[PDB]
Amino acid sequence: MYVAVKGGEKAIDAAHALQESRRRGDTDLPELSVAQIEQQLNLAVDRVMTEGGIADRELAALALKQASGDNVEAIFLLRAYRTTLAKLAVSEPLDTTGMRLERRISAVYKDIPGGQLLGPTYDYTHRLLDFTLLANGEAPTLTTADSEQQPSPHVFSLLARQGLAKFEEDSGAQPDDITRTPPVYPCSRSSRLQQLMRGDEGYLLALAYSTQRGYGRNHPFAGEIRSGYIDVSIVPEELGFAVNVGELLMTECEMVNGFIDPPDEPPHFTRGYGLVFGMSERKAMAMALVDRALQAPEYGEHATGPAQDEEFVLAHADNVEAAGFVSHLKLPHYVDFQAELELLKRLQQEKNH
Amino acid sequence: MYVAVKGGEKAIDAAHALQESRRRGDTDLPELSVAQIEQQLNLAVDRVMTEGGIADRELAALALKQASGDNVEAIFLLRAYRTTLAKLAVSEPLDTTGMRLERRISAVYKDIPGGQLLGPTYDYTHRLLDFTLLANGEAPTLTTADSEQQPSPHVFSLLARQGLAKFEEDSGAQPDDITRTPPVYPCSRSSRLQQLMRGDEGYLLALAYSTQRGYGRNHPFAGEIRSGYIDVSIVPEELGFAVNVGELLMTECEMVNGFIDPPDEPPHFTRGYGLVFGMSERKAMAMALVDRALQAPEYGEHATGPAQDEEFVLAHADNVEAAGFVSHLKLPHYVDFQAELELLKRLQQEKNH
Amino acid sequence: ADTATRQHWMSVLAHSQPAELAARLNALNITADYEVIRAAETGLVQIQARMGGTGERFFAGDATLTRAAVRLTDGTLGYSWVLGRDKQHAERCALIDALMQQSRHFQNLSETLIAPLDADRMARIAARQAEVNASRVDFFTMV
Amino acid sequence: TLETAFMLPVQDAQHSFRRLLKAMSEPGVIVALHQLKRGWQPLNIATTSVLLTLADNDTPVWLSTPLNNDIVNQSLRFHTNAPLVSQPEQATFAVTDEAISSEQLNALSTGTAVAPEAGATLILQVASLSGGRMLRLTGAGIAEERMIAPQLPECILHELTERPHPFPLGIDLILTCGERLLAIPRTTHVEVC
Amino acid sequence: ANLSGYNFAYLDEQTKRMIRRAILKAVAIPGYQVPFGGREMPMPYGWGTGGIQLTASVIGESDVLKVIDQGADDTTNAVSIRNFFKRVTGVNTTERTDDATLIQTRHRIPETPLTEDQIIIFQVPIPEPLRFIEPRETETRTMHALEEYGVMQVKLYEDIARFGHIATTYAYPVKVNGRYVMDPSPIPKFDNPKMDMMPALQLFGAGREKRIYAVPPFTRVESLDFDDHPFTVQQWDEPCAICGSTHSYLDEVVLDDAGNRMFVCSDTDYCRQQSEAK
Amino acid sequence: ANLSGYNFAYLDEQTKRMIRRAILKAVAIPGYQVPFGGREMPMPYGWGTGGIQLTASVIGESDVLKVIDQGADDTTNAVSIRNFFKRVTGVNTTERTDDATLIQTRHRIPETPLTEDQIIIFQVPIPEPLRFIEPRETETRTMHALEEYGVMQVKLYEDIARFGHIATTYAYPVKVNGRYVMDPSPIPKFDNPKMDMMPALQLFGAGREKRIYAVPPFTRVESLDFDDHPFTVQQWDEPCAICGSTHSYLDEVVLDDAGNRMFVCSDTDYCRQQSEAK
Amino acid sequence: QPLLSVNNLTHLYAPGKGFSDVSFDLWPGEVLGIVGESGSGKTTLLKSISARLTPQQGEIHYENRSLYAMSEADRRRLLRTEWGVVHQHPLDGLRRQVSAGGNIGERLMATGARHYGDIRATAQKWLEEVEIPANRIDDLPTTFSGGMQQRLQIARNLVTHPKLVFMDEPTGGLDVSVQARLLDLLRGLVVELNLAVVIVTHDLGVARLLADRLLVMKQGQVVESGLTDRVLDDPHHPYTQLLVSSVL
Ligand SMILES: Nc1ncnc2c1ncn2[C@@H]1O[C@H](COP(=O)(O)OP(=O)(O)OP(=O)(O)O)[C@@H](O)[C@H]1O
Ligand SMILES: O=P(O)(O)OC[C@H]1O[C@@H]2OP(=O)(O)O[C@@H]2[C@@H]1O
Ligand SMILES: O=P(O)(O)OC[C@H]1O[C@@H]2OP(=O)(O)O[C@@H]2[C@@H]1O
Ligand SMILES: [Mg+2]
Ligand SMILES: [Zn+2]
Ligand SMILES: [Zn+2]
Ligand SMILES: [Zn+2]
Ligand SMILES: [Zn+2]
Repeated sequence: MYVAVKGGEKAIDAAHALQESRRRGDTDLPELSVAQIEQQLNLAVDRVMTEGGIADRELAALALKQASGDNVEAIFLLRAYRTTLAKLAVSEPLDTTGMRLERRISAVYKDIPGGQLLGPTYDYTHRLLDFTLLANGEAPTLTTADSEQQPSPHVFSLLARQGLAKFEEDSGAQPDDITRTPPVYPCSRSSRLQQLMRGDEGYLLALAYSTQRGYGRNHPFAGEIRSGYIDVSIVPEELGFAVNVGELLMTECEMVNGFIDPPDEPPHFTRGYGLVFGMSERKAMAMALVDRALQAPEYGEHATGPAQDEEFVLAHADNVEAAGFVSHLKLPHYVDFQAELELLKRLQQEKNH
Repeated sequence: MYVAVKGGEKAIDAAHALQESRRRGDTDLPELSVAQIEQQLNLAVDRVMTEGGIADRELAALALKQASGDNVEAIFLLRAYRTTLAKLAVSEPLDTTGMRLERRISAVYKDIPGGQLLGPTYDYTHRLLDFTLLANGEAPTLTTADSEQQPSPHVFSLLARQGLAKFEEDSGAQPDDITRTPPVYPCSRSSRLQQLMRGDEGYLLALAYSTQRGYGRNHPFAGEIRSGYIDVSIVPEELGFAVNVGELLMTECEMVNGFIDPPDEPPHFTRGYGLVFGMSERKAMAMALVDRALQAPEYGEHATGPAQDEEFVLAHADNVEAAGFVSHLKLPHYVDFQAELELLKRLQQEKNH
Repeated sequence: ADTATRQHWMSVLAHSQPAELAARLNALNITADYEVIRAAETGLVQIQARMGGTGERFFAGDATLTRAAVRLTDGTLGYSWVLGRDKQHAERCALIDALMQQSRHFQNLSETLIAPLDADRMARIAARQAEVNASRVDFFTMV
Repeated sequence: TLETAFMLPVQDAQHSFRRLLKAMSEPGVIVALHQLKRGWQPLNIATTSVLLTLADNDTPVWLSTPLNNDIVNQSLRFHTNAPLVSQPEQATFAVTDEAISSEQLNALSTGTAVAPEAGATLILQVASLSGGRMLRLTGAGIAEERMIAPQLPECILHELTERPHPFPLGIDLILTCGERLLAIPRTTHVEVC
Repeated sequence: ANLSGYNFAYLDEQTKRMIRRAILKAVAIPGYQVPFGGREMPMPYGWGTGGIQLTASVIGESDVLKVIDQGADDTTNAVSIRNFFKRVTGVNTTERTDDATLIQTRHRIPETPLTEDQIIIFQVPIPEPLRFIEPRETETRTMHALEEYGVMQVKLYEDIARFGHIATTYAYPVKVNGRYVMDPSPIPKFDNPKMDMMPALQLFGAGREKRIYAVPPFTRVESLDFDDHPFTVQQWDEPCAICGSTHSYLDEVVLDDAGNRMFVCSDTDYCRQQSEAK
Repeated sequence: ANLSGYNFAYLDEQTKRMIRRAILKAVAIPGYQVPFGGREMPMPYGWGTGGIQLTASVIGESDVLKVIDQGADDTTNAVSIRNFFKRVTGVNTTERTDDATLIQTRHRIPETPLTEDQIIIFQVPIPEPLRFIEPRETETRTMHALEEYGVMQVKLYEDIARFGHIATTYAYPVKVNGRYVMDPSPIPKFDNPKMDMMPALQLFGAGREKRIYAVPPFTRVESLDFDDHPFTVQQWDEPCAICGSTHSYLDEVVLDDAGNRMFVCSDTDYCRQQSEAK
Repeated sequence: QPLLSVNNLTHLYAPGKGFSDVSFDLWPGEVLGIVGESGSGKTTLLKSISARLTPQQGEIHYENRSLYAMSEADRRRLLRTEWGVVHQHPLDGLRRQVSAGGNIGERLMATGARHYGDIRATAQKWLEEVEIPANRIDDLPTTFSGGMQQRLQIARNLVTHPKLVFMDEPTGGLDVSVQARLLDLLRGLVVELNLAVVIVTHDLGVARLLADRLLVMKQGQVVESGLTDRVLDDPHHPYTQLLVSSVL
């Protein structure tokens, strides 16, 4: 006859060892360092920080190394680590006007006060595989202009001064924190922005692309994309006054969106907002576009695309949840499958009878 | 007065140099090699191969290095390189039954012929950030079992022999090639599978997750997920007989999906199929789930979710197109913006009058 | 008969690691005069897969493929089609394919080059399968 | 045994395409294709240049019996790899002479209302482009009017004047004489003077 | 003991306290899905995070923890969860349902009847029984609130009309305390009767969906059905090939490509109990 | 000359031939979007791939190439495209519209009138003028096929009713040869009249959307409008601050945060031509 | 020649569901009413004869041209310029997102109208002719009542003065006064503009006042035909007798 044996634990251990060996790869090659990943794979690090929820470059690079480059797994690792960390303080609201700029562009005006700073970007590069990277090379010597940073007013402040757009006013409303309470639909714009920042880059990019193609269009222009170092300050209870704890490299995107004609005020442009850690800006642009799409209830817009369906967009945006639930099908399901089979086998017999 | 000056070219060159320097990062750290990325960041390489369209690990790793870890940029680099390569042959149809397995699991039966081979996987790992990776470590010594590979019949072949599922029959239909002709909606299943394989992992994962949550459900079970080395063969014209040109590491996912009761045949399970390069399997699972969702016209299913909307899913699936069009907002748009402004200023002056 | 043997040795060469094949060929010190008919060209092989593994064909991407053609002094044409982008490896494979069609080289290289390469690959495969099979989940044993 | 194609395939194809584009975008304008010294007899220089510039494996080519020759077929297969079809209805490019019939002409694919580009292009070899019945062309590509008198079969003349196939359906006609080429797309309004 | 460097049961005291309040609210409102601020666990969402959180919030040093997946203690994920709990709590573990004080289960209720002071914690993918009928929470929350379960009855009626039977074979909806329609987690219909008037506390945790719900001991749990289509549990023409039981839920094990198969108890502990008794 | 290692114009001969056939079909069917098997370019989709492909397919060694974006030759993307074409073709380049044989443009038609034998190639994001009304191609293809443009007229009527004006300011739809409603690319309403009965061939390339369409020389291009709401081009109260032209499309340059701004010609070549003439 | 000739027309979803072997003729200036028990196939026949449903058998000629032998573009042009179609559900022949003025003016612009002011004036006039106020021109039909929506769909399909108008229960949801106002309008258009009407209705009074000829359908079969007065006052088929007796 047959006897049951124990195989689960040793199979798990062997699978983990196989995965670890594959992660290490050929031992003749030196092992990758987290510092190298942080410096040279910086855009993957940016995505992992933004979606995992921690703006720590070293931790994101460590997650990428541990995940064998899998962005989804690295993001989940970072989020799981976040769960284990005590919250020591809440930052004072970020002031992007104080950003030390690495890159500042505007698509709405040819030239603006402070100028079109391209900065480090792949924009306008010819995407031809550079095989010289197969061997060690020499970094280029950077050209140096004047060291001063020109006044860079937000382009939306220039639009609002003309009455073409509305200033984003602060009413003192307490932001919703979906990390402490589960989202409740319909969600406030603060909750929506928080979720979108954590959302999958590809999903939101596809939704924004659909909006550009008529599936809930909002006539977007890149009013300004700002990347740079923004100082973080906290008001500790031990002192009672603001202390600057450091600076974070972040990218801010502001989108002008189709004008509206309210009954009691002059017609004006609408807007969307995106904010991400690091330099990767397409996530911020997609965030702004989907934010504007989800603003439909405020503007009484008739939804014409899934990007405007708040529950559908947000419930499936977090790739932690989505990847986990899709991968869970790999778990043993033979009890449930036996139930489905038990029924199907009876339906076959009855149909044949 | 003002005189125009030339600044575009030098700004572009300086921006590219800045990006290249940032990619190199701190020079005290050794420059990353493509071999290291291929070996140790293998899952990112898998995604880049699958979406960029070339099953060349070295090229995908080179694109990742060149893209500073940006998966979207690396994928586009690989696709652009694909454009420059002559097509030398068309492979004979892949035979996954001949796969040399690294991993073979089935969620529908506790144990199957050939067994549950977990292989290298992160499944069942505790996602705790491993800080020992911050320093160099020693790879574990792998346990060794018997060297023979047990007969591994496809689980769907076991289901079809019982009449619970239908064999996938070949009618000799010529596959559609969306790389040679633009997709025409509604697309054939061959075209749909080709597009999904190239589609964004996050977008398709979100769509599949939505289907699991009732947005066009198809009651999925992971009938079998197979990863391993599959031989590629071609029939060159110089010889006229099949020649084996090598092996490719690929992952195949087969999903059992909700049974149907056709009027003239016994009720049976439906199915979905996914196939990817490398080991990353969640892409294959999402591909299978979205394939089943897009099979709605064949089964006369009433769409209940966007995942079943073929045009919406496919037109926005390719992150080359989506990322390009979202990022294009960064391009100067001041001519178009001046047009929108010229009108708004008039509709502001006619409302006030 | 002969076609199967040629297919076998071509598959062995294609599946061989370029380094080991080059080392083995250098050790054999084969003196052969050949003309390159087609320079080693790197391109793409379009991958055809099947729905459900057995059904209708669909295009599952592409893989890099390198091809080379040589002609020996006696008019023997050697060919190679190998995945990847190694032009020198493709040229060596085509040269060996041409040589193996000659009586004075077939049995010699079948025993000193093709068999030792196939055996080494088989050993690598067996070792990897031994490592992988440790991850098999044991459920029941017949008593 | 096979005829020779362009000496400089890239540049010659580009120049021939530019001449054909000039002819098609400006209907009635005669353009000379000088890149090919001799045609594939009985095919003339212009017809051979057009086929070499546009024909490939994706474009089936039908040759009428008067112009169908074993040497021509082998040369086309070798240089373009264009499939050769025996029926005009299967042809993306149709090559005929003055002996074309009303049946072959109407068998040519005219495209569909949703895919008007799925039709055929007719390369008609004419005795001359000057000595025929006077024709007045008006429409896209023509400022006010153009006068051309190609020697045309009656079926081709009837197709141009009456346009039985409503726009966007219809064939685009290419008249070839030696190295000289004239083009009349389906849009051109053709009147008999 | 716990010697892993984490807090006992890996949860911070604030998260434990919030989950405990949610558990009490769920007990006071049987069948109602109580939202809770679930945190990301070392296990991926959809791999038992809700059950892990519930166990961590309830578990103590003196508890004996039993973890089963598909009814088996040796299942991969059950092994992973049990090892995690051993690492971060050090509690005693058992494979015997009788000796367990806490049972965390995925898709099976043990064959051995549960007793007083035992808590069984279910892992739930979809806490909303009406989700597959109405995917949107905005509607199902109100349907629960206004006791509008007409969409489920229509679904059952249409399933009978189309097939002659109710298509749902697992995660079969059950009315709790005569009011709340509840998803019992993806346990088979075979196990649903065990829920009725059970002498053990039943806790249900959906970590990804951020819901917790519970059934107190000795609470009425009635599977939705019709008088002429009464609730019928899965049945097999064969007994277990190892212990010979005809009363246990059976899993089909395929032995070869030739179609030879054997049916064996999914509840491995019950199988051992029967086999030893002979 | 070309010394980059790629084929002349970077396109393989098969792709060039397919695009050439598409161009001829588009010329024979003015206004119709001809699908073509566009390839991925070294530039991202949405950054001018269609125009790059068209230029590569038409360009020759003897052509003089002019590339302008927003009407300016020095614009970033225009510089990138021109440098790519110089690298892979070696053709002569010019900033003077008069001296150009091929003009690849993004969002502007040059102020200088075009002449015979000139080809102007437009870069098109959305080749379908009805897309923003009907996002699905499955419907717009049939709307084109059956000349059902009733949805556009209704859109214009509703725009007038809501605002008193037609909201569309750029990419303004135009009827071509009296039959096909066409998107002229995101050029402003200012440039649309230049399209009517032009003596130069107009080619439109949407690489991402895989469409090519064309307007032959001397073809009727009529912007959709009403008699009582006639097509009116953009107007400014100021002339160009550099050359003083009142007839050129103007771009607004913001000089400071205090709101000081100056309007200057977008067509930089025309601006230079006017300034030199004084 | 008849304006619309139908010969052996048939379209059945299943035996007894639809219509079969239906033939008749319609000349300009006369109205052909159709009556029968609910589900008799009147709507299916109306859709088939209005180029909205390809018949399984039979033929339809319009001005000596087979209706379904022409290209889809020609049929669309006919339905767009010179053919009105009032649907049983008012919203079917309306655009929800488009105002009433836009709904009426779409048909005018399809006929060549390109003056916004004249289109708006005609829309206001017709809104008033069908008893809807002019100030509702800018309002969407979703905010209208069922009768208002039906009277908007009549105005939309009569603004272009089509030659042939197909109607399915046009009077449903209309009060008696506006019903008679809409019957008088149709009579005026028919006598003056020589308009032809094919109307499906259950209110026999409307058919008597409007329909010149009448058809009776039962189980998808045309049982009775001829003049409206003769059919109503001197019925022959038993079902026609029952229907006339049921008159309140
Ligand atoms: N798609 C369909 N499938 C099956 N049967 C259908 C379908 N559409 C209509 N039928 C049936 O065909 C018959 C004709 O219906 P139809 O709508 O033409 O009736 P009618 O006489 O116009 O109705 P009424 O006057 O009550 O509005 C009815 O039995 C209807 O149920
Ligand atoms: O959301 P979580 O993390 O608490 O996972 C709960 C359940 O969801 C998945 O689906 P499943 O029922 O097949 O089993 C898995 C898991 O036990
Ligand atoms: O699809 P492609 O690659 O050919 O890009 C065509 C056009 O699409 C984008 O939108 P744009 O009009 O603002 O300018 C960009 C670009 O020129
Ligand atoms: Mg009806
Ligand atoms: Zn599951
Ligand atoms: Zn744009
Ligand atoms: Zn047992
Ligand atoms: Zn100027």
